Amino acid sequence: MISLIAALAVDRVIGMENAMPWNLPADLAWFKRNTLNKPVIMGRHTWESIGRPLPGRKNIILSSQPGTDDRVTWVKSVDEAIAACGDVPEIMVIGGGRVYEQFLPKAQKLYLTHIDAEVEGDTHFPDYEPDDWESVFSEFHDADAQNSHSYCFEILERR
Ligand SMILES: NC(=O)c1ccc[n+]([C@@H]2O[C@H](COP(=O)([O-])OP(=O)(O)OC[C@H]3O[C@@H](n4cnc5c(N)ncnc54)[C@H](OP(=O)(O)O)[C@@H]3O)[C@@H](O)[C@H]2O)c1
Ligand SMILES: Nc1nc(=O)c2nc(CNc3ccc(C(=O)N[C@@H](CCC(=O)O)C(=O)O)cc3)cnc2[nH]1
Ligand SMILES: [Mn+2]
Ligand SMILES: [Mn+2]
Ligand SMILES: [Mn+2]
Ligand SMILES: [Mn+2]
Repeated sequence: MISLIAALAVDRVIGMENAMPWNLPADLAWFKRNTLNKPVIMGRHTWESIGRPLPGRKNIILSSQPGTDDRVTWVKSVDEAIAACGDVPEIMVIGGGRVYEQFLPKAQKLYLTHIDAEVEGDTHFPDYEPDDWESVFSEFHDADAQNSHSYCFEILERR
């Protein structure tokens, strides 16, 4: 099974200038909780944005060019990325925009954080078709001293 996990600001913005400008520790904790001990697939720009391997996960990087770091696994196509995960229950696709576009048609589950924040951005999560997806979990949180925006954690499963 393939799942996508992402945090979306208003208008499905996910990034600006190869960064995420907000800081929501509770959402990073949710990301870790849902990805630990699973393979994670990311594109090269997201690898550079994170800037180091994510511990406790098999890190697989998509790039058309040869890899430059043997602490992670480098692959050259979608099918190779999936194969490099092996026989696991759940593969997590962690972006960015271009990568999410390619894996969306293959995904059964979306783990989305909707952040109440207006962000100028240059990268968006794919327009997906709402009729294709059933919301199976949602949990809203108001802003607090550690998290400066309200946010909603949602899990959607392909109908
Ligand atoms: N809010 C969130 O949840 C979230 C999550 C992830 C990322 N982001 C943000 O998203 C932005 C990065 O997204 P992006 O769309 O610019 O880039 P991306 O999807 O991370 O990376 C694109 C790169 O991945 C490689 N690639 C993708 N598909 C490939 C394929 N089928 N075969 C071979 N290589 C392939 C290519 O690398 P080469 O050029 O080397 O061939 C391509 O240039 C940043 O702002 C980041 O902060 C946000
Ligand atoms: N829900 C969600 N939120 C995000 O912010 C997110 N970001 C990315 C891409 N960017 C990043 C940037 C940093 C880390 C990161 O350092 N994660 C640590 C958390 C511990 C910490 O630095 O506080 C990790 O171990 O996963 C992960 C993804 C991909 N999917 C996401 N999904
Ligand atoms: Mn091929
Ligand atoms: Mn197999
Ligand atoms: Mn949203
Ligand atoms: Mn806000």
